[PDB]
Parts: sequence; structure tokens; C-alpha cells
Amino acid sequence: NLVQFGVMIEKMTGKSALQYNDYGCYCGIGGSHWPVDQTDWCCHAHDCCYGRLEKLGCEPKLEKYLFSVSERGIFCAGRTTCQRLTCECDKRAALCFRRNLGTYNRKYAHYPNKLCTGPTPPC
Ligand SMILES: CCc1c(CC(N)=O)c2cc(OCCCP(=O)(O)O)ccc2n1Cc1ccccc1
Ligand SMILES: [Ca+2]
Ligand SMILES: [Cl-]
Ligand SMILES: [Cl-]
Ligand SMILES: [Cl-]
Ligand SMILES: [Cl-]
Ligand SMILES: [Cl-]
Ligand SMILES: [Cl-]
Ligand SMILES: [Cl-]
Repeated sequence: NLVQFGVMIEKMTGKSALQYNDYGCYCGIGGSHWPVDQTDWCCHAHDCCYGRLEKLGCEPKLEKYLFSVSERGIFCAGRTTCQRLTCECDKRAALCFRRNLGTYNRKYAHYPNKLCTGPTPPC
């Protein structure tokens, strides 16, 4: 589940999965207001991704999938299309995290969500 997404995050970023939980305004359960940085935007997008999966009849918060990581990249798999879809959402987020390692800031880990201000961007 988040065992999988967590494992994917660690593989792609070199960081513990817990360093992405509660990051900024969107990484973690829920989220509102304006994303603090590009990493946070990855999380905003991932929430939107899960919302699309829910609208398709999937339960992405619960879906368990399979994946591998080689030189060629992240390969997704699973018995059901919903499992594979969840993997695609997670893959995209984990690649986004890696791509934005340069602006990852430790001060946004465990960000007090009262500091989140401004409008909530649409999906
Ligand atoms: C990678 C940061 C992260 C995200 C991405 C994010 N976008 O928040 C995330 C999404 C979740 O579902 C949220 C379901 C969707 P809603 O947010 O309830 O709408 C649950 C936990 C989440 N963690 C922390 C985490 C992930 C894996 C292992 C340990 C900790
Ligand atoms: Ca979130
Ligand atoms: Cl997405
Ligand atoms: Cl769900
Ligand atoms: Cl692997
Ligand atoms: Cl890839
Ligand atoms: Cl399915
Ligand atoms: Cl830092
Ligand atoms: Cl760090």
C-alpha cells in the first residue's frame, strides 16, 4: 500500500518515505491552500491523480500493486487495472520528487498546516 509507495519514494529519492509525509501543504493525507514548492506540487498532483482513480471506481488509498526499478525506470504491474493505475499515479509522484530533489527543503518537512495560506489550486 503505502508500503509500496513508501518503498518507491525511498528507491527514487534516497530519502526515507517519512521525509515526504507532512511535507508542505499537500504531502500527507488531505491538503489545502497554496503549495509551498515544487515537491509540494508533486503531492497536489498525486492527490488529484488519486481523485481521478476514485472517480473510475478504484480505491487507490487501499490498492496493492507490484513494481520494479531498473536503469530503464519504474515498471508497474498488478492483477487489476486499478492496481496498475495506482502504481502509475505513484510512479509519476516519485519521479516528480526525484526531479525536484534540488529544491527539497528540510524546513518544509512536518510543516505546520496553519502556515498554509492562500487559495487552493484546482486539479
Ligand atoms: C509521499 C507523501 C505522501 C503522500 C502523497 C500526497 N500527495 O499526499 C501520501 C498520500 C496518501 O494518501 C492520501 C489519499 C488522498 P487525500 O490526500 O486523502 O485526498 C497517504 C500518505 C501519503 N504520503 C506519506 C507517506 C507515503 C508512503 C509511506 C509513508 C508515508
Ligand atoms: Ca495530500
Ligand atoms: Cl498526476
Ligand atoms: Cl481510496
Ligand atoms: Cl525492484
Ligand atoms: Cl520511469
Ligand atoms: Cl480494476
Ligand atoms: Cl534542506
Ligand atoms: Cl534532506
